[PDB]
Amino acid sequence: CFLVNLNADPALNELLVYYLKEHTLIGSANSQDIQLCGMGILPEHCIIDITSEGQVMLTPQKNTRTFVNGSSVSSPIQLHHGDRILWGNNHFFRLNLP
Amino acid sequence: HHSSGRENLYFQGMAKERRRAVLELLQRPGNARCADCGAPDPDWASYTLGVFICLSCSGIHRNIPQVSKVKSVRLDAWEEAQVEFMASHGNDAARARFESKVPSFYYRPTPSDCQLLREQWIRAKYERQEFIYPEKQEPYSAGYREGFLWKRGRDNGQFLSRKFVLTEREGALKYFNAKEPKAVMKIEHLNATFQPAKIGHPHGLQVTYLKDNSTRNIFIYHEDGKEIVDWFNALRAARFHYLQVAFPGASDADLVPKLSRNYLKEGYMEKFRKRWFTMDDRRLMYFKDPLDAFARGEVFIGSKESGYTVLHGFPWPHGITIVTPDRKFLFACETESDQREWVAAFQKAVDRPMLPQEYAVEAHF
Ligand SMILES: [Zn+2]
Repeated sequence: CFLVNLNADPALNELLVYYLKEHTLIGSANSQDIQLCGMGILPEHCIIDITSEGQVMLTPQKNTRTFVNGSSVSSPIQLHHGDRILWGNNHFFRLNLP
Repeated sequence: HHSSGRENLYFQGMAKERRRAVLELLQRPGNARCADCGAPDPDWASYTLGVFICLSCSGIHRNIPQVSKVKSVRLDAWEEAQVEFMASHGNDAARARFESKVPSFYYRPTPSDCQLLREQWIRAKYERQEFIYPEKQEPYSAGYREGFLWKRGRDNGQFLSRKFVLTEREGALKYFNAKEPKAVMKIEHLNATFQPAKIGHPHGLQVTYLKDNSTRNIFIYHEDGKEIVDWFNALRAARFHYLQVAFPGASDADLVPKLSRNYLKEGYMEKFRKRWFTMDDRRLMYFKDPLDAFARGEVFIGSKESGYTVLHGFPWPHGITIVTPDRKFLFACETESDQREWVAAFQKAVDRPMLPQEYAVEAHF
């Protein structure tokens, strides 16, 4: 279970894959388990969780620009393999599940 | 009234005489539909703008509180001055004020269009006032626009920043990844359509160039919403102006509907292989991924007259078979809701008389 950065250039020294923990913290704060810096990304921006039942669930923090397959989300939402995620201005990621 | 003695309580009662007033206003000429998306039976209002709108649009108006403040016509208490404003305004008033100067090529959203289109329509009119003040339209009215747009790679599926240039002079959209441009797309062959869901991005625009009976799909987006929509409408300006000169004698009214085509239906079906399907007017394209650059295959859907029929069942649950003069194409849908639709979108083609160019397209397939 990993996220690809859809804006990373393979021909450049750009980090292309971020791996997810079972309870993954995403944001700008050093604490976050995936640290992203950019326009409109809070110290604590998101939370992705891998369930014991096997499913992937995204939980946006309040007052955050967050889209999943192009639509905004302000409550929790289940992710599927291949779904596309946008956070803030241009933190644009795809999801792959095993 | 009040009650006698020390406590002396004020009672209001069930009157609701003021939100009754506004309700009666919904029967005035021009207020039958959403001021912004045209959806019937609006039941919300912006009282600072004095327009009558649907639930969905009213949501978008709440984001613009410096311009619009909303109340339910039925579930909200209304101050007296607020009813007065509605009474002395309404949707016809707002058309004359805020839609005063709307270029005939500028795209007007329908209720089913994506959120970006509907929000940027409301903001254009009311916040920016793009159609009171012509100066504000320069981005899509100069006939030349250039800027960077995140574009999807052909096969790698990444989205990388690339300079684009729409130029009406040459009559083409072109991009550079540079000296000469990486590609040059003749405006005669451009279509543009918003596809946020497919593209995975709220600002996702699908641009198609049709060279040699093949239709390349380009998938692009802009970090800012206004800019992608300006791009969208610039493209429409480009097509329009191109078409006026390509076809004078044709009216603007006859040319606007051609500017850009939105698909009647897309979604998966079985062909058994699962493929993605796009019904663009007459060419049923199909794909491995929806973000494929080129159709895996196409299928021409002609007319009842040219020996084309669509049929239910097969000789997945619900089937639709497209009987052509050469061969038959069996398709399986998941749901009946879809089968219903997919078939309805095909029948539109079977019914209509073919044009000469459509014979030329058929002659290929
Ligand atoms: Zn509306």
